[PDB]
Amino acid sequence: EVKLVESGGGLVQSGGSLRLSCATSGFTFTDYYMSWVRQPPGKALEWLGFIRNKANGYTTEYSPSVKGRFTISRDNSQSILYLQMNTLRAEDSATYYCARDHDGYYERFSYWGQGTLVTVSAAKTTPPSVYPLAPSMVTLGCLVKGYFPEPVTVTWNSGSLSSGVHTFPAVLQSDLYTLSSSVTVPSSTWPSETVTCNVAHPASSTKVDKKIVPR
Amino acid sequence: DIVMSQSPSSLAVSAGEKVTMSCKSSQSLLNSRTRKNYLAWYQQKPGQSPKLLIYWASTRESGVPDRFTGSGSGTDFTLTITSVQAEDLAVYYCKQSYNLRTFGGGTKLEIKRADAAPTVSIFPPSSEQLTSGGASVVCFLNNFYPKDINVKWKIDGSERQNGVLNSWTDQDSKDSTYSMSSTLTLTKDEYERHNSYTCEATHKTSTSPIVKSFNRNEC
Ligand SMILES: C=CCO[C@@]1(C(=O)O)O[C@H]([C@H](O)CO)[C@H](O)[C@H](O)[C@@H]1O
Ligand SMILES: [Mg+2]
Ligand SMILES: [Zn+2]
Repeated sequence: EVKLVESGGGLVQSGGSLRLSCATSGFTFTDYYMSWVRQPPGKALEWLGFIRNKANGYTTEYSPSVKGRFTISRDNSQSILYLQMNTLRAEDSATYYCARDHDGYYERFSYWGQGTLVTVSAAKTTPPSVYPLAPSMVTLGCLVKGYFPEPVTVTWNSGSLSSGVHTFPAVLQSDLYTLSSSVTVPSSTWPSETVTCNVAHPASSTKVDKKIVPR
Repeated sequence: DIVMSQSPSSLAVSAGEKVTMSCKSSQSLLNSRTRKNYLAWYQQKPGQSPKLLIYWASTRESGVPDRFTGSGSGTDFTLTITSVQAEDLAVYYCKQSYNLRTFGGGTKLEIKRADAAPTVSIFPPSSEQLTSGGASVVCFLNNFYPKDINVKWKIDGSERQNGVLNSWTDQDSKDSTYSMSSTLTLTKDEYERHNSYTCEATHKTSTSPIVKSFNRNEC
């Protein structure tokens, strides 16, 4: 199986630097060019740069948007791709994806990573407060209030509850984000069985399991 | 120097209908050496990474349903989806690799479906939030269609609009509905002055608002 996994995203101040990495497996890494692409929240994909394969000397190219300011390298021993970003600005806030690129034969990006989110801001890391939302079917939820930066993750019962979940996009207010998540199950099953929301906020290493208690 | 532009910006189609969307390049993408147009299409479903669909303008990647067809040549390309499924909800990007790489601005495909009324639930503030001096009341309005909806908050029967944050989901990939969350935040001292908290949803599905409420005395 081909795997590409980005790491390194988070919060950085304007004028700062940040290096992303992209760990790969499941293909002959040195045979492939690798690209980085970014996406500001809600906006279009933007190609940033590539680094070519061994046959082409692992040479690099960049979009004019980032040339001179971003550097791509690769570790061919470990099949890891890097993106060095310097002099970051508000407009650099985006999800960064690495993509497997050209092999000499095909014109396509066959595989993409999950993306890592970069926030360029002077605001401080603030962990969320997590609150339970208790009242045929029953709807329950969790309120994930007053955190910075994005993202947070929310699962229900460690992911075994997935259908009938709605997790609502975070809204920014007074420099903090708030989101909520609902889950709908049969009332014969709650509170008869436990329902827990699992919230993570990578920026503050926050991990929370909030059991939804009745009455 | 290659500009990529896509049309429409957005559209909605019912399941089973045909979708066509366009991709224009500022210069030809037909490589003369290989005789292929270096134009690929990617699909990006809500909350996911982009996925390769079509490359060299018309070759459909293995594992991609045959309802997806890429066509075109030179500076003009098309992606057609026949018998669209709810699951095809996505932003579609075209991308040239003739000279480095450049993406178009995307086409957002929404799915049209039958009108559906929301399922509304209201939630009082948790004791843990109240202990800290704040009071958030939450209303979910789930699985409705179309996206346009109105929510009013009433406290002791009087509308209150300040202190309200609203959020919609992306459309659902299996039922083509939307959901919305509305959160009213008050001080604890303000919250403790009033009894009745009401979330009222008015959607095109009924002339009657859907009203959910709780009374603090009953907590
Ligand atoms: C001899 C290698 C040229 O390949 C590259 C390159 O590296 O520049 O260029 C190709 C052009 O068609 C010019 O031949 C393609 O853009 C290809 O994807 C790749 O970027
Ligand atoms: Mg008042
Ligand atoms: Zn060069």
